[PDB]
Amino acid sequence: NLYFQGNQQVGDCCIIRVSLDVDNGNMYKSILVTSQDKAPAVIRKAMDKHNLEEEEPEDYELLQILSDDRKLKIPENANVFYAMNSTANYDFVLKKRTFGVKVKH
Amino acid sequence: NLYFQGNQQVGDCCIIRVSLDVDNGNMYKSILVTSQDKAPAVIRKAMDKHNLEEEEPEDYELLQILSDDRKLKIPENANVFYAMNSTANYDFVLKKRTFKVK
Repeated sequence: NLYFQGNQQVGDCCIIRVSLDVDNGNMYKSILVTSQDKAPAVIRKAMDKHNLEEEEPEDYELLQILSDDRKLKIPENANVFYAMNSTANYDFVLKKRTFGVKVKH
Repeated sequence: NLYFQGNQQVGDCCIIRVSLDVDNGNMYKSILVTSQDKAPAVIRKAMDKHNLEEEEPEDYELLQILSDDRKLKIPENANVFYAMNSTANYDFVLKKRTFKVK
């Protein structure tokens, strides 16, 4: 079996696939998303599976892969189970943000 | 001596310091900027010194560090010697660029 983690005793949930660009490609790990889960709880689970223990969830974002050219950003503190496109591919990318500095463009 | 590279035979230049976030910190390397160098040529020199040979200059950008909370983005194909703030610190950061997100 695959091992998963969740902070819910009972109810609806889904298994998604979370990608990370590593070793000149993309490694996908399966992640449990409970109906109550917001983006940071899902990011921590994905980081644990991708062995990013010394890193922080605040430095990453979750984007649902709609197609090869389209991505859907999951807001920083949105409920994943409802913000995601439930009829589209349950494939996501864990992306490091490019961030308290004023940048003159 | 420090070693540098440049595609100019004669004329004015400046030595800038280019930072890369690596090994829980920021390593700075000194980079030669000739009066004729545009951002891609400077980025390639910074990448060589920071050992990013397997990476591409199109994936990075230069930002001049004006202060701890102020930065000046050098446009992708701007002449660095002229786009930079000439009176500010010649300290820069080599940063991975941010890229159809709905």
